[PDB]
Amino acid sequence: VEWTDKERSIISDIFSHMDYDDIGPKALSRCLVVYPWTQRYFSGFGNLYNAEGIMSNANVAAHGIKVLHGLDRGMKNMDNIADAYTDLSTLHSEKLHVDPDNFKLLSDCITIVLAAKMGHAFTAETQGAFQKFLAAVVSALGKQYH
Amino acid sequence: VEWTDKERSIISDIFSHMDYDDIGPKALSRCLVVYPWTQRYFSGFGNLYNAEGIMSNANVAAHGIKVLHGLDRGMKNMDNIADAYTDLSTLHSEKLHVDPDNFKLLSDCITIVLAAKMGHAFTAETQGAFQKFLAAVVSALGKQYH
Amino acid sequence: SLSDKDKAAVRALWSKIGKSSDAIGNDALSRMIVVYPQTKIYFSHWPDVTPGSPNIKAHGKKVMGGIALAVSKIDDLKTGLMELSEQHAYKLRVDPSNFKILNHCILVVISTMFPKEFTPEAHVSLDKFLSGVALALAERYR
Amino acid sequence: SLSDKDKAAVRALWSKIGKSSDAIGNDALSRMIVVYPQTKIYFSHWPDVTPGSPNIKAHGKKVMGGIALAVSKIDDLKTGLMELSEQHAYKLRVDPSNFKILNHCILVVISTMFPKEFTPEAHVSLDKFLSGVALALAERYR
Ligand code: HEM
Ligand code: HEM
Ligand code: HEM
Ligand code: HEM
Repeated sequence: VEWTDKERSIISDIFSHMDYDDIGPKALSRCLVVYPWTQRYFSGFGNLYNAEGIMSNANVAAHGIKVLHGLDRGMKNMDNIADAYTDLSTLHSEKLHVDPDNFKLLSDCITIVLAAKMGHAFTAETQGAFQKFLAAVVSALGKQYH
Repeated sequence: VEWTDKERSIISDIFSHMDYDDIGPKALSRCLVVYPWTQRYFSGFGNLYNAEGIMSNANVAAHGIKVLHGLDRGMKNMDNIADAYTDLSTLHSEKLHVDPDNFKLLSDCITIVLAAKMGHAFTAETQGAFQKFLAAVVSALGKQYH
Repeated sequence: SLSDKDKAAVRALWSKIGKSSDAIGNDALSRMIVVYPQTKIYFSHWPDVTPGSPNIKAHGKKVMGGIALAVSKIDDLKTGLMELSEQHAYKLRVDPSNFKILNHCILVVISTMFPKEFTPEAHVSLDKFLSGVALALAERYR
Repeated sequence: SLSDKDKAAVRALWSKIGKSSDAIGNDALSRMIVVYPQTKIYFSHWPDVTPGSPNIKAHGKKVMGGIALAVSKIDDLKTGLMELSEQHAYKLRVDPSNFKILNHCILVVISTMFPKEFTPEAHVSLDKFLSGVALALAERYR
């Protein structure tokens, strides 16, 4: 990816103002509810019953934070996203067997939760930079096997 | 992509026995019929009426052959698929604005037409190597913009 | 397909946000054109195809009007949106991958404007409904 | 949705190839497992999950039986396949991206066996029908 300096600043501002303890749990929760077949990939999580089980399940929360922290690493290394994600790409698309289409679903849920937090500050241009970022990360997560 | 020597031989045998004048026109024809919104991207092609217009349209044929010849170049350079496709990736995903999902549709039509030509010789393992090839080519065609 | 529960949640949500549908349509369409540049070719005939644009504003009013129509025809989307499926999928040959893009941007825009009302429960049903729309719009392609 | 023309072409095709459905199901399932290895986890409980396999053979008979059921229930796929949607999408939580994969492999296998009958006209209608199946199977997820 060829990044602009405007894109670098937007992406950096975004991450710098994000509360990982708030966004990660809500993004993952929501993804497990809106696209419930994704619950299947999470072995050992507990009582995943209804919608308010998932929403206040501390294991899903814990894990929502690990996802945002995994994004945090690509943000810190934007010129080398592809190779900072070999570990994760290998676990997700060869030890977990998660269909590539799902990284795209979760990424859409992070965007929706981030739009509800930032409100009007989440402009089209902000959205355009964050989306370019995540498409790079999603690209790096499947990258391993064809 | 990490290729095996068995994969290299399969892919090479396949291409070496293919009639481009037969496969390319049938693959593209079929794609324009099964997924007719793809006809939209082809400006100046002529009388694209019904299904037997498309099937015997010499312009669609001509163009089916250019697609197989474009695949021919990645076959000849498998360790560097990504960079042999910058020209094409740039035209398709920035001058033509073809949605990435469509390279996947056409690639599925080439496989179906190739399975009907090879018959029983088109085994699961043969299919597995050809599919890995085309997923690499498809990956290289969108590669340009996110 | 939608359940009576899905139908009721869509009607109640639309009931809450439908006042601001003109701003929702302008905003969602602005974002599709900026964030997903491959979609700009369908509106290349307009003189101004940037977020401020008078044309985006007028056309976003029309798109939210088509959504309002899908809400009132929620029990048979296929028939309710047949004229629009004809227009897009037959005439303009809009490539259907693009309907999921516009639907995503509508969700982002609603989330941006009604974070409190856009709960996860409201999101599952709105998402099933919007995919029912995309599917109804894709009816006339083939 | 399918037209009376689509329905008739599916019935006529199935009429021509349905004799060999046991071989079609074994072959299509073998190929999904080899070419799309991410799908092998749903059958990890079988001792042998390679193309020759006695288990793949027995289960491919069953899958082609579900297709034969969809053909006979072609006018209401949603209701005709509700028990199977329950099984996959509720119990096994099979990820729906996988239904398009199995459908692709069935088309490859039919193409391999009946190149003459698998014309482009037959392919559009068989493809609309198979997507109607995938959609009917996805009914119980949410
Ligand atoms: C798209 C962006 C994603 C990112 C950045 C991401 C990143 C991560 C990270 C950082 C972990 C922590 C595990 C460790 O430290 O070993 C993890 C675990 C995991 N993720 Fe993802 N992930 C993403 C998407 C997904 C999706 C869409 C799924 C679908 C189910 C998924 C399923 C899993 C599973 C099953 C685990 C393993 C947890 C365990 O060990 O029980 N991930 N991921
Ligand atoms: C997926 C594998 C594909 C390959 C290898 C491929 C390759 C090619 C090649 C080699 C050309 C010749 C043009 C030249 O010499 O300048 C071409 C043209 C073109 N292709 Fe593709 N293509 C692929 C898929 C697609 C798809 C899915 C579409 C969707 C419509 C598409 C649309 C076009 C268009 C619009 C042109 C331009 C023809 C013109 O200049 O009028 N291609 N492509
Ligand atoms: C939620 C999905 C959509 C809805 C409800 C919708 C609704 C509408 C409506 C109500 C009109 C006006 C029809 C008329 O003036 O006769 C229209 C026109 C149009 N739509 Fe859509 N549409 C949708 C998706 C899309 C997408 C995804 C695209 C392309 C990326 C698109 C491209 C167009 C174009 C190019 C026009 C004509 C405008 C002009 O000629 O100035 N539509 N649509
Ligand atoms: C064309 C789409 C499909 C059809 C018609 C179909 C049909 C069937 C049928 C008839 C059964 C037997 C039910 C029973 O024994 O009660 C079955 C079981 C099963 N299906 Fe499918 N299926 C389809 C797609 C898939 C896909 C894509 C997967 C996963 C990749 C899958 C995974 C399974 C599994 C794991 C079983 C249980 C077998 C066992 O427990 O040994 N199915 N399916």
